Amino acid sequence: ESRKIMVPPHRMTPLRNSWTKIYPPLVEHLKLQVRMNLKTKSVELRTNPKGALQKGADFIKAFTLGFDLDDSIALLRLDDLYIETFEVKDTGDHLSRAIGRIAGKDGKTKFAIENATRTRIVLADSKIHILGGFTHIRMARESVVSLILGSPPGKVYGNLRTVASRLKERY
RNA sequence: AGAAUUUGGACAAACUUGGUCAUUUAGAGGAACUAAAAGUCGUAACAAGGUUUCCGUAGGUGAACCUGCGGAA
Repeated sequence: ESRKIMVPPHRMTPLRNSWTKIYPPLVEHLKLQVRMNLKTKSVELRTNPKGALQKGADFIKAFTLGFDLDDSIALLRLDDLYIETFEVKDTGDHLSRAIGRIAGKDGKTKFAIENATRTRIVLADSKIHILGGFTHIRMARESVVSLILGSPPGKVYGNLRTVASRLKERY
């Protein structure tokens, strides 16, 4: 029993140079066997005779999606971690500057929402992936959807301050 | 044609006297009518929203990396 994760040709060279830190938790912590098909540009994970294949698939799928090495190791460990993918889909007007509104100047809005909601976000052209806990993904996604659908920067930043406080608060 | 000197010469700018004028007194009365300002400390208020990871190309190049431009997720 096996899984195949297709590595796109824009995350291929980081996979090869950081490959030597990717396969050791895949081959001794997880006890899988791992091959990298250079023909199909894919990663194959097979099970030996001696429920972790989905964990390894999510590990390399996070790296495939665009999350860094330590972020992917954080997904491989830390059972309470999830990752949500969505396109914008809500062109000059709407597509070419809603993503500029998520980013901001030097990505400071994305950095602010990452630190406020304790997720971390990779923003493609229009493909947003979010790695966090369940409630953390909920709040980061609500704020990202907010500032692609139109909200004032004061409103989204006040909501970010408030969500940081209430997510870290007991009671 | 045409110099002086000159027969008849009119026009005549500007200067002078004041105005028929407009304007100022030495400066001083009369004697109405209108106006008259007492309140620590108050700001920077003032404003837009292209990040990550590759790929090509031009330049700066230890051909590494950076920057600009063009694409991909």
